[PDB]
Amino acid sequence: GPLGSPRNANDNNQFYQQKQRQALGEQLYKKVSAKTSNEEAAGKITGMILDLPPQEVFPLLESDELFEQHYKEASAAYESFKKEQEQQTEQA
Repeated sequence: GPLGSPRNANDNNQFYQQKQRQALGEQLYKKVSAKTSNEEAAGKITGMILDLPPQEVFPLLESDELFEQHYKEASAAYESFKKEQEQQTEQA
């Protein structure tokens, strides 16, 4: 890394490894939908756990314990939102 590297970058672009950012980040979403492919379900909790930055979320989305806590509060909403989803019911 930038520790033992002779030539250092001029511009500090943190948005370099975008493929990695969405990579582990996607883990946040799939971790929720791990019980179902409910885009409205995991999308609900994902927004809650979306408080952790792209990379800062990686360490969380990879730890079961770290998820349970964060996904905990969001979980309770999981049922309510997935059950009382009277908003996703488009009328004619």
